[PDB]
Amino acid sequence: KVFGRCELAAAMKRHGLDNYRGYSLGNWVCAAKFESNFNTQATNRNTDGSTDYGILQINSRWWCNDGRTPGSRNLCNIPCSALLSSDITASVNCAKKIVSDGNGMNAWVAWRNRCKGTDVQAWIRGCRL
Repeated sequence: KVFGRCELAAAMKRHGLDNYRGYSLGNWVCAAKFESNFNTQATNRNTDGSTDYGILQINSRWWCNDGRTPGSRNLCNIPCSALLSSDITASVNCAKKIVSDGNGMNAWVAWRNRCKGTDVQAWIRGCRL
């Protein structure tokens, strides 16, 4: 599924992302936008052979198994293809651990590059949250 901006905001709010680790809803929704343009089935391959899955583009070297990324941990106990679901629950819960890792939202490069230091709050305007 391709989410709307406020649809995803709301479905991220209800999953405990809003203000999680100090990061307002705006951020998360900004990141997804640039990570996957809100597309839940979005995949991208990396140069190191790993593959980013999901609305939040969770990388398989650490967080999920897709069984062709050799020497990878699976720190979210899930098949990577569970990150393509129209039910972002798995993506949420695994992001929540990624964002506790300690580098913060800096993990998602798109966010660090394109959302960090901006009016992230604009990404939740007009949305009945």
